[PDB]
Amino acid sequence: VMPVKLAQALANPLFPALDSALRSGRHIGLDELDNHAFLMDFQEYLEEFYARYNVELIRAPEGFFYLRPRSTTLIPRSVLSELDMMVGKILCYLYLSPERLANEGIFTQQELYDELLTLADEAKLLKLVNNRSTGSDVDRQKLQEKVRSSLNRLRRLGMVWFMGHDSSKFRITESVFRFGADVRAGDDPREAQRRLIRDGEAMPI
Amino acid sequence: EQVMPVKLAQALANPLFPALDSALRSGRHIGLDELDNHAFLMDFQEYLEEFYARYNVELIRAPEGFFYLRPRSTTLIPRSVLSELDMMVGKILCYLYLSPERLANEGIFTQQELYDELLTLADEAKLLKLVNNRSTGSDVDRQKLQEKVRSSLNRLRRLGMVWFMGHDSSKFRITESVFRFGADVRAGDDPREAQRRLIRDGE
Amino acid sequence: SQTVPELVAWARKNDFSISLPVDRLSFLLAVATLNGERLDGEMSEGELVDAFRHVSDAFEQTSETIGVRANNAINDMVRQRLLNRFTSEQAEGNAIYRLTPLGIGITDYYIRQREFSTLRLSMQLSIVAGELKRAADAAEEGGDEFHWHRNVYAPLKYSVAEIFDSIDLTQRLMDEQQQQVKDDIAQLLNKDWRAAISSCELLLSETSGTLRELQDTLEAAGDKLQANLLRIQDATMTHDDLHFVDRLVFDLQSKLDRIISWGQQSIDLWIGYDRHVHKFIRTAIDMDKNRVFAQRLRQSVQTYFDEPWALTYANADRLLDMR
Amino acid sequence: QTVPELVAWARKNDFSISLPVDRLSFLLAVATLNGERLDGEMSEGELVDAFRHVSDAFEQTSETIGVRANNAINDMVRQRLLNRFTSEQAEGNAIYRLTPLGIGITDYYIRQREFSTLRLSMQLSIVAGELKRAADAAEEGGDEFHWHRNVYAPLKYSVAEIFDSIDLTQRLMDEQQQQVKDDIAQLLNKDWRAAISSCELLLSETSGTLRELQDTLEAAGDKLQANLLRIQDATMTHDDLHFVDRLVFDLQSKLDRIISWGQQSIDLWIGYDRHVHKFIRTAIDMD
Amino acid sequence: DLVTIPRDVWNDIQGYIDSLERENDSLKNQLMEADEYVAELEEKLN
Amino acid sequence: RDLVTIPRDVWNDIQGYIDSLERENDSLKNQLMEADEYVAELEEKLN
Repeated sequence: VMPVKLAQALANPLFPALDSALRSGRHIGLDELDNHAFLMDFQEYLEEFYARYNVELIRAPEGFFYLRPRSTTLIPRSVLSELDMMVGKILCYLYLSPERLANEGIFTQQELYDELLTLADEAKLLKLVNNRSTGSDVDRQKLQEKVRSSLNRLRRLGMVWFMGHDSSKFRITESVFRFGADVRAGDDPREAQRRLIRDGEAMPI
Repeated sequence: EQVMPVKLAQALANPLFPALDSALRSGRHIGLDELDNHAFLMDFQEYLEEFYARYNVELIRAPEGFFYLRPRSTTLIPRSVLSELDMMVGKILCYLYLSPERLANEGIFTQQELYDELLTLADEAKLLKLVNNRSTGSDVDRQKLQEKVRSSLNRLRRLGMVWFMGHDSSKFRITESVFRFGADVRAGDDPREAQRRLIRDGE
Repeated sequence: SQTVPELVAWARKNDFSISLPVDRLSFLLAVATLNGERLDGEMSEGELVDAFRHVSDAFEQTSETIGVRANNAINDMVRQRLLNRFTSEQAEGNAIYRLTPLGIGITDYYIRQREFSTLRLSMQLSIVAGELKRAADAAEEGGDEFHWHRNVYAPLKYSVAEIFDSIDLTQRLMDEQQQQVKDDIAQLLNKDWRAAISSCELLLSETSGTLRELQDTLEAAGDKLQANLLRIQDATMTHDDLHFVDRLVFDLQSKLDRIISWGQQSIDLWIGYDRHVHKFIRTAIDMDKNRVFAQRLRQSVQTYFDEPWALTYANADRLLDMR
Repeated sequence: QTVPELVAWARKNDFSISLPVDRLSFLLAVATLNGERLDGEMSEGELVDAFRHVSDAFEQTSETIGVRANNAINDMVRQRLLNRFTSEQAEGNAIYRLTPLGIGITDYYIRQREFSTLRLSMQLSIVAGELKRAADAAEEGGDEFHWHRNVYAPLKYSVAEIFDSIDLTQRLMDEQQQQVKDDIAQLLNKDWRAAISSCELLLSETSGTLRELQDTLEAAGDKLQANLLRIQDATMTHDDLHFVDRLVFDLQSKLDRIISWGQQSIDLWIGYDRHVHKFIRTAIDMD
Repeated sequence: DLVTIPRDVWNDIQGYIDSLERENDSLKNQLMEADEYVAELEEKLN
Repeated sequence: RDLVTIPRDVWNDIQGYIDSLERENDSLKNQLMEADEYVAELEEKLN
């Protein structure tokens, strides 16, 4: 009928919050002590259950959890635009910045924006922002607002915890390591990208 | 605590459940047509009413036999509200289902009839505001209005009120689930009069 | 939220200002060094001009305008009130120049390398304890107004507050030491990833232990000092003509309480930092022990646009509802 | 022997100070606010409010308040006038304090201190007691640790600070002298006849204070040098105590400077009084 | 009747509320300027 | 660690508030995209 531990866990009053949160994409980091402990105790049976939905449960080596739908899933999937991926990669770097340690892990969006413009080909972001823009102040401000919108979209997924009563700061969680799957392996990024596609991690765009 | 009632587990174990759960949480008005789903719900109604309560959601069976999920202000599952024009289309579909000609047509109607019904029994100015707040009242506006009416009909088909027939989208059949848009007119007067009054009042 | 800018208005009125670029600060430091090296404690204008000669040559300025440049710099220095001039009657235009307290403080902060040490704290602490015990005994004995003024009010005003300020300064030096260690840590990890771990581990614990010892001593002293202040307040409570001593006692109590709370808060902050550091090592220094991951990520972002891509995340459809 | 080493080092480290009127006003407001709160710690949210006050006082734009405030905080931290302690639980997630140089600056502008003989008397008494104890302990003699603790430590960590404070008090009296000169100029240039009496009063009071200071300092210095000579004679019996011998020599030199400063200042003051009275006789009374 | 929440969760909720409010306020002006641009283009075309 | 105690009648408010903001923001996103398409069509018409 049902495994004993699966039945016992399902009755746990903490379950509904997770069940609704995970199927909306939320990644679970180490911070949420109670939720993470619950998942640790009952990983096997939860994985078995969701596998009936035709969706997969993944625990990457870093220690987080996330839901990955397969081709024939019974719950839809979705992706995110290029700008969000860019912001995610930048966030991934800041986590690793050895000079950052003075900041204890708290950051500010001003640094995020300033750093970003040191890498991306200025126009190649402007075109995604506005074709007519060629470094004007107004379009720079427009991009400044677009990055905030992307960051809110990212937080909803669980990559960053906001802090304090002022939005101009935030904290990064270890779930950002996902954005590095491209460079995880030492082989040519292209074949690795196709391998990721085959595994279902990412779809080409 | 009481970990699990036997019947609750037996119900969750039925192989067909997962699709039903995913559809329900999408709000679909599971009805009689799905004889299997209807039977399964009939067997284990009360216990599924009990379980979903933890989500702060009421599993309500309407008088006419169909089932749908109605959450409260404190839902633990995200909820979204559809646009007004969708509600107008829903009400119009409610009216047609009562037409005596349904038996003659076996319930087969084509999008042209629905579009004409909307246009003739709906205010042109309100619709022109709906289609585009900058609309000039020209034809292109009416063509885009037809396009969005088609899109809304598709969304409603996703809700499960109506069925597409064969492999051509031009033919569809209505089911008894449409009353969710007519339960407000449950009074014993003429359905036409009640719907006309509601539409005149803007309700 | 209302405002109180009166002090700012007054300062804007008096035109207080400091302007010490690198060259002027080097000149002032040369003055301080030369003064420290002489046995007479006095400078003729010639010595100042020679020091400015050396400072100017160090920066490679025009050598034909040393005189007027130096004179204009020195006049403004006097204007900014760092130097005080004394017209030695034997040589006009050759006055004797001496530093003011502000200048001495500025120069000392740089030249006098003050390294924190606990023996200083213990000794200062014992001295203040003895002074306060004497003051308390004098207050309890009692006497006329002259007795009070000479034996209670003056000691507290002119000795105790000085020692408490010195202890505060010592804690500020401890702050600077913590900042140095932080910087050190940062750079040390940036040099090499796998090796530095040990060093880091040692550093952290050493600083924590020093903090603990300091805080323990401070509290153990504060108990008795507060008891003595209470004794003095109780002794004064009976006389209605000694409010000035009461205000001073209140100020001393508040200052000591701030001093004590400071150390506990700092220890908590250090524990947080420690934890942070540890976290960092576990999640990042085992994964890319050879630093390849970060460089590859840099390059991938740099050349990203050559082949965009996007990843996937489950997104269940939201529940539809009516009005 | 040439200086350039120190200037080269300072140039290498990029030491510098830059506090124009507005920034200095902000720093003074910071110090004044800090002086009042019982917590002893101030958050960024209060720093921005302090900057808002100064900004309003200077008729500056109110639309760039946050950016300008953050830039000012960065400038301050760069010059080493503040320390930044991250504290997520605090409003703004930051705690700010004053570094030793910041206190040394702000105290002199706000914490006004004027000279008083009793202060010096107390310092002389305490230092005399400490040096007597040190000389006795050294005369007792013992192991190297005995010196390191009971002899070296008092001399290095107690006596020197009191001597430096005595020097600072002398500098304060010098500042008072300068203020007196400016005050006499201001008074005499206003109403000559009506200001001469104040002129004479100021001169007399200044001279009396100077003479009393010098006499007190001589009286104390005799005994202090006696005890320093005692400790030196004691340590010449041991060849392993050069560490203490050099400190003794430096302390003697400091005392010599302190004592000669008083006499030089007194001579300068008598000359100044002579010139002032000649000025009065030749220009004031004549016209 | 009383709910207890960890400090971190409440802080996160408040920060997110403020961020969302700021984003919405900005986007309002963004739409306003876009519509004004459309209106100006239409007026100049005629 | 530290905790915050709140009554339900107050807690429910912020949960409603954030959801309303999210829905309004998404609707505005859609309307802005539609306006963008219109302006693009007008621009290509002009040129």
